[PDB]
Amino acid sequence: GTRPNHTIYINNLNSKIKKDELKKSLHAIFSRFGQILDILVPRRRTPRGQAFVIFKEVSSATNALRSMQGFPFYDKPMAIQYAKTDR
RNA sequence: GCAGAUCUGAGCCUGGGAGCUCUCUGC
Ligand SMILES: [Mg+2]
Ligand SMILES: [Mg+2]
Repeated sequence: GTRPNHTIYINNLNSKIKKDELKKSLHAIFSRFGQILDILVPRRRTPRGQAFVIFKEVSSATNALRSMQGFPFYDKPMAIQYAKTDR
């Protein structure tokens, strides 16, 4: 179970992309919904196509989730959820 | 300790990946 907050968690991402390019791409797509504070691509033992996007306002996160839910991104559909704990 | 680093460092856990530890670099 989750509830809305500033951050959104995205998995099922193209792991063949460089971490740098993935950040710049996510910023260009999601910044349309509002102001972004930071994008976090954590380092894991294996590439698992995970990323976080932290907006300044929750409204930006709610609209970003609904809109890009399942929308293609680098030939793969995005699975988006809310973050467990606020950032 | 903070920050970063492996489809281009590594051992585990998991076996339907929001997990643990180590190592390297900078401070
Ligand atoms: Mg597995
Ligand atoms: Mg050290």
